[PDB]
Amino acid sequence: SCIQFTRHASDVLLNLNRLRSRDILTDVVIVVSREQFRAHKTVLMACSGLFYSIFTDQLKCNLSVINLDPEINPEGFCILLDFMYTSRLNLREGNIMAVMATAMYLQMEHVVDTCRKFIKASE
Amino acid sequence: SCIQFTRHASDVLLNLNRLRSRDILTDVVIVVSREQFRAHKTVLMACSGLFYSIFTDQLKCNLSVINLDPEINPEGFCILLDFMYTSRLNLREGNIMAVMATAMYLQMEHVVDTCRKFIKASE
Amino acid sequence: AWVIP
Amino acid sequence: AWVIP
Ligand SMILES: Cn1c(=O)n(C)c2cc(Nc3cc(SCc4ccccc4)ncn3)ccc21
Ligand SMILES: Cn1c(=O)n(C)c2cc(Nc3cc(SCc4ccccc4)ncn3)ccc21
Repeated sequence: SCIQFTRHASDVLLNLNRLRSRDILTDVVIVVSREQFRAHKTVLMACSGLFYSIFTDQLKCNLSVINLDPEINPEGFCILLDFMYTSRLNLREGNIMAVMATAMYLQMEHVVDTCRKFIKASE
Repeated sequence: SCIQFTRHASDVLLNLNRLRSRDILTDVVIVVSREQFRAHKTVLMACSGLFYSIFTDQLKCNLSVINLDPEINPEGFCILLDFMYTSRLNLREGNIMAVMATAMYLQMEHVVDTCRKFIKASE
Repeated sequence: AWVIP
Repeated sequence: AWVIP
């Protein structure tokens, strides 16, 4: 018998992104070569199969710093982190290969899917 | 130049609710008289002006237990916590006054608004 | 907003 | 789903 507020999920996500912008309650630093990204573990887990596996591990759930594979592109990671917090993916000709490789590593299936479709359209 | 995944915000919220159901990364217990509710501080802050004020406070942000006012109804709080994590509000004739009073206390303006409209329709 | 889901 | 926002 529930009623539903249509905009609630997007309002929550917008407020989580505002917390991230203000560095409020951020609890992990993701390191991607020379770059560092502060984030909330729960948002990362909710968006990525890799982070879900990492933060449900009984030892890794306690870490405040996670180092990604050195082959991961920081700009690709930055674009995906923004997508996690906003539903918007800044996909461009100059970044699509790095975004797709990063989404494959992070296990973000819907992003891998749109990248594959955009690449197929150019060939 | 971004593209947007329509279902992303609702998928994130669904995954945050799955973490709550499995007690994964929950970092606060909200006590409402004799009842206890485990939750994620960031989701509570994103949904409630009261929790935003509490967890942005330099002392209270560190607390693992928050006690609400003894006048707050636990069922009303439970209904609102479910709404935070799902966008669905289980509003019924038998709970509407408690839900509205709890939403006023938690500073959840859209919920207070729908409660006021449902009460006005019955008079 | 509010709707019947 | 993907759209132009
Ligand atoms: C593969 N994959 C993605 O493409 N994304 C966006 C993912 C997001 C998640 N995050 C979840 C899933 C679940 S229960 C579902 C589940 C759990 C483990 C494995 C597979 C499926 N609870 C909370 N957070 C997990 C995997 C994802
Ligand atoms: C009054 N009120 C509500 O009805 N809800 C659903 C609220 C949710 C929030 N959570 C926010 C807001 C912001 S910035 C906006 C802001 C901040 C403080 C005061 C007022 C407004 N960043 C992250 N989480 C705050 C107040 C809320």
